[PDB]
Amino acid sequence: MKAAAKRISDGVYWTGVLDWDLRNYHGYTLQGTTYNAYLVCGDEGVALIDNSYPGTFDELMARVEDALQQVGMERVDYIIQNHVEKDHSGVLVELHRRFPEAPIYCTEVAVKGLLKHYPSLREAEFMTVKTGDVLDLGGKTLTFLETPLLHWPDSMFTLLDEDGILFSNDAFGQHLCCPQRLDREIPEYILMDAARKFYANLITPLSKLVLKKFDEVKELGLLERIQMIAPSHGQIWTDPMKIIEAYTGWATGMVDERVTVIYDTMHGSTRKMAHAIAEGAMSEGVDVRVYCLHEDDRSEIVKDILESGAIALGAPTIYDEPYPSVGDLLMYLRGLKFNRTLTRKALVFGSMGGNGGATGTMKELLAEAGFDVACEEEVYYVPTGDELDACFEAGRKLAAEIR
Amino acid sequence: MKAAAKRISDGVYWTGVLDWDLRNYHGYTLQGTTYNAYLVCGDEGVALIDNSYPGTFDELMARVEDALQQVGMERVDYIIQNHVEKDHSGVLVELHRRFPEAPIYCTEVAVKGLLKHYPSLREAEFMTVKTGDVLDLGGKTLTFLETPLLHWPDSMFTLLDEDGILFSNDAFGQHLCCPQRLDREIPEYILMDAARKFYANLITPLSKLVLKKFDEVKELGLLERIQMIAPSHGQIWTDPMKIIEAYTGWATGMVDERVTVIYDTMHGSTRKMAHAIAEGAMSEGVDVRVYCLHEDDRSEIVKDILESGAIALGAPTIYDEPYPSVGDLLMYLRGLKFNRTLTRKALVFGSMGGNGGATGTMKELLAEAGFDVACEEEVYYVPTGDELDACFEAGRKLAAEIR
Ligand SMILES: Cc1cc2nc3c(=O)[nH]c(=O)nc-3n(C[C@H](O)[C@H](O)[C@H](O)COP(=O)(O)O)c2cc1C
Ligand SMILES: Cc1cc2nc3c(=O)[nH]c(=O)nc-3n(C[C@H](O)[C@H](O)[C@H](O)COP(=O)(O)O)c2cc1C
Ligand SMILES: [Cl-]
Ligand SMILES: [Cl-]
Ligand SMILES: [Cl-]
Ligand SMILES: [Fe+3]
Ligand SMILES: [Fe+3]
Ligand SMILES: [Fe+3]
Ligand SMILES: [Fe+3]
Ligand SMILES: [Fe+3]
Ligand SMILES: [Fe+3]
Repeated sequence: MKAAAKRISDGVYWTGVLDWDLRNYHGYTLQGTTYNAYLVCGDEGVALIDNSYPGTFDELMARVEDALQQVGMERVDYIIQNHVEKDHSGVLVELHRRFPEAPIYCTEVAVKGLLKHYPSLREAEFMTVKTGDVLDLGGKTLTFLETPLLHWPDSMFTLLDEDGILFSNDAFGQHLCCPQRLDREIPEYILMDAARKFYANLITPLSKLVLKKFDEVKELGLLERIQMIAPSHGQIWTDPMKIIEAYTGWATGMVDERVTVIYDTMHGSTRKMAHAIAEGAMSEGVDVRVYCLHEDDRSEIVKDILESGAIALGAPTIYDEPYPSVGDLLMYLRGLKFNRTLTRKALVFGSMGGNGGATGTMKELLAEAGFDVACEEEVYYVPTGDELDACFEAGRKLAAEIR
Repeated sequence: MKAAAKRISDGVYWTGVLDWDLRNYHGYTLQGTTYNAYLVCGDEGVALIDNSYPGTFDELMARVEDALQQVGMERVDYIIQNHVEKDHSGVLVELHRRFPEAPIYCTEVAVKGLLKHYPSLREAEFMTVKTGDVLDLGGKTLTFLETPLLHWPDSMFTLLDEDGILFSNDAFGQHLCCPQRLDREIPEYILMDAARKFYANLITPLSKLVLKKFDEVKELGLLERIQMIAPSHGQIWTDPMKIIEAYTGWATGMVDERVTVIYDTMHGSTRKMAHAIAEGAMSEGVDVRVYCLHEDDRSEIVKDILESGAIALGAPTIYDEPYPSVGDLLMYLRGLKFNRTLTRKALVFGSMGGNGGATGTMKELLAEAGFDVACEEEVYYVPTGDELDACFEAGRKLAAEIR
């Protein structure tokens, strides 16, 4: 197969897979992604860091072969698995068959997870690693750093300290599929919006552990030595402090003045309320976003929630419950635990035809999910002018609190 | 507009609207529907029972006009509103303009409902009716029967005594849009499946009240005189006992032997578990359906739950929660209160990568929604043959139970 590797540093090559076609997975929408794998070539040893999704072996191997031919070397001597997730371990079996002599370097928890995914690796050679362990490739050394982060219990960072490259698994990732391999070769808006979305959807509940990981990195004296961050998806950071600083802001609740308004409706009354609420919020000079659960994906909604000090959630009542689509977002938000960054304000609202129940339900669930539920607007059927004014004031007040 | 009314009985015409294009509304999918309005003409007066969605006046008016010509009458004398829902009252304002001298006949609760939707009607002449009130058309009497059923407070039935026709609002409706008007003119499978779907999604939580309403219809001695049921959507029942008996079955929890399996998945492990459970259930000779939340609507899923004594629900864990799509289904089920017809058995299942939590949550929420959660199959990553055998066995045991 003809597929080229990309030299990223001396004896270090990107040898990953471009997934142009993926649009939706893990609960998340995207316009394609990459599975970044890296070939590190020392004086005496060659290490491959991570691999790719099942069925992508030929492409990954073509790039590994090209890299090797570029440096004048021939085998992979070590296979490194910073995580067990199938889009980074999906061709491990094929890799093991191709390089039978290569030990697999990973954490002890990764061994379990890898063997449960791929039982035929019962026969393979593993080298479990712990924080501070080293693999010497001759003139280059890889140091391992466990990053269990509660819910990524197999994960680790690999540090190449002579190039100052951190291979960070999914941390600092973004779902982007570009011909350009580097952060600086694409528009900054695109780069940061994808990085933002990845944080909101994947790192939010881990925010405390991420901050703790940063302090440990700083304590081992590895941070003054980051020249580059090579994540498992998307662009390589040649400006690692840009993404570290953004992450620090996201983990600590640094937001601009923004209110995200989210609703569903059947007959339009909750929609009118949502517009009046957004109108009020706008009058206070804050940024406003409006999403409709009928149309909009949860992963885009939470990207904006990350950057918002306040939200408004509205749905009509359907047999004592909110419209069922809010059950999807509320469950997601209960997993994301935004209170770990900042306990954002929440206004709940909706139309109803008799006994209601949706707004108190949403209050219950928003509070459990770590929002500070500020108040409510509940309307019988179609709102009147006065009721719409009341909606405008609710949004104005909500915007005023987060200024 | 050219559009013909369909003669149904002597001096009784269907004058509704054909909505070919509707696909999704009220949380519900369909392949089109109708808004059935009915013109009833005595020797002296003419009543119009219900109307149609906003913007559909021309079609309704044209059919009304055609009907008045066929009977040789000049105007609608009485406007009957069985319910306020905009599907059925959306051209009331234009009807009031067309027939200024016509009172509006509805329940007292319906007056508030109609005023909140249509403030201009604050001028209109209202004639509130309660159970057992009569309207005489001259050789044709309409008898009114309130049908609040807790959550349809504005609703009523209108009975035409001499012909034995029950105008049953949304009760006994189906979302079908055919050129044929009567139940016996279309395939029985289609008719009953649509009726089933309509009951499952719109009536389930009202089941005990439905049975109380049936008792009252019998107690007023009106059920013996029912020759025909004319609902607000779909086909007219020339065989009214057919749908009455099916409703009684659906309300009392009458089911054939059936398990509905429902799941979502990211990497396919929960799917392997869902298929094993399906195979285990099939080994016991019971019917099985398998739905995937990524693809299938909540309204098709609950249709089959209605007909099932047991369900299985499965999903992977993401940050301590079930995959978010189950939050939508679970919240819907919470509205529907299936335990009001029958407490069905449930099996929760799922694959996880660490601490899990999805099966715990799903067990909790299903119990809230009134299912008897009898078994829990949780697997770490990809299931072994033995773990797949245990899912098969759990499927088998669930099936055995409901025999
Ligand atoms: C399927 C169905 C069930 C409903 N159930 C309830 C209910 O249990 N309680 C209630 O107060 N309103 C109920 N409603 C009435 C709606 O909440 C009401 O029409 C509301 O004004 C809709 O707001 P929207 O314009 O944003 O869709 C129900 C409506 C439908 C279609
Ligand atoms: C975004 C993400 C978050 C996850 N969080 C958890 C978690 O919190 N706890 C856990 O046990 N597994 C977690 N998992 C791992 C999956 O639950 C595990 O891979 C499982 O086997 C998926 O099953 P499936 O093949 O049906 O998709 C997570 C996976 C992803 C992609
Ligand atoms: Cl999805
Ligand atoms: Cl070789
Ligand atoms: Cl929907
Ligand atoms: Fe994956
Ligand atoms: Fe990844
Ligand atoms: Fe209720
Ligand atoms: Fe409606
Ligand atoms: Fe209706
Ligand atoms: Fe957790």
